[PDB]
Amino acid sequence: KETAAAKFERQHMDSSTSAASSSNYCNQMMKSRNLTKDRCKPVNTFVHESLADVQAVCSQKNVACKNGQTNCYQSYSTMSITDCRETGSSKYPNCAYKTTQANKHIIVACEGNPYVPVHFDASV
Ligand SMILES: Nc1ncnc2c1ncn2[C@@H]1O[C@H](COP(=O)(O)OP(=O)(O)O[C@H]2C[C@H](n3ccc(=O)[nH]c3=O)O[C@@H]2CO)[C@@H](O)[C@H]1O
Repeated sequence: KETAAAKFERQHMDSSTSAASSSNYCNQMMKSRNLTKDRCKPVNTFVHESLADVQAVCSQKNVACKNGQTNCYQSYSTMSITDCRETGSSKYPNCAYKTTQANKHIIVACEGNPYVPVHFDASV
């Protein structure tokens, strides 16, 4: 089916905007991208920069992955991001999220050939 690269774009990419859309961006975005279908995805990050800018991060600052792997990279520049965190009040299937806009360095895990992002590890 959909490649790991493809999944990363659907789960974390959103160039169409510049900042945290609205207070209900995560509620909408999380639902639109299919991350609340089988269970309220607890935490998810959408990045607002060109696909090219994000792909570029795979050749930037090599840093250790949270899982101990060495295939993670941190962006030299900060990027516009929107963090989506599940509210406690949240209730499957009515997954609810808090929306937080920030400008930070992202850390992603890359794999394959081409060497592209397949996992969002962290923002710092
Ligand atoms: N070093 C590495 N560590 C982990 N996985 C690695 C890897 N290198 C490659 N892979 C591969 O990527 C696939 C997709 O990764 P995930 O299933 O974690 O999907 P998300 O990033 O959407 O889901 C993750 C990231 C997201 N998250 C976490 C923190 C945050 O700031 N933002 C955010 O979006 O929350 C979820 C849990 O933390 C894996 O199956 C694996 O094969």
